[PDB]
Amino acid sequence: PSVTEASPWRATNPFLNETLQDVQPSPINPFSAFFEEQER
Amino acid sequence: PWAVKPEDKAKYDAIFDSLSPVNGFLSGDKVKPVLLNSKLPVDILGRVWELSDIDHDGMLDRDEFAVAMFLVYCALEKEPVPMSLPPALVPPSKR
Ligand SMILES: [Ca+2]
Repeated sequence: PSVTEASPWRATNPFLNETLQDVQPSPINPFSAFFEEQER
Repeated sequence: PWAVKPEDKAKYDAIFDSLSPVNGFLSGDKVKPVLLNSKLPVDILGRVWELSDIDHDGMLDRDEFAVAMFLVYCALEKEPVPMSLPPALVPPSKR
């Protein structure tokens, strides 16, 4: 039952900390136009 | 034929530099939100990270990141992403 912490990455990853301290989207997006189209 | 064509590399160097990098390397605290530049979720963004950081030094080198961001557009460009390392995009610098 020791599996409350089960970050499935190789420690080098800064996303394995999901749903705890990850919500930090930067307005540096090169995908600004992508979100305007999406369906294609 | 390294996937990050010098045109995209230089473009990635532009976003790279814009983050005020560390010796030509960027790390997850900066890179992740440039990953979150997309509508992509941290599962793919993280998988991309783990693949894109070839040397696994914990930092994304100019080449390693060029790899990452190339894979980021790949997902947005409606192209399925691999979980294995495609040597066409394994940075010749890091080989
Ligand atoms: Ca690295």
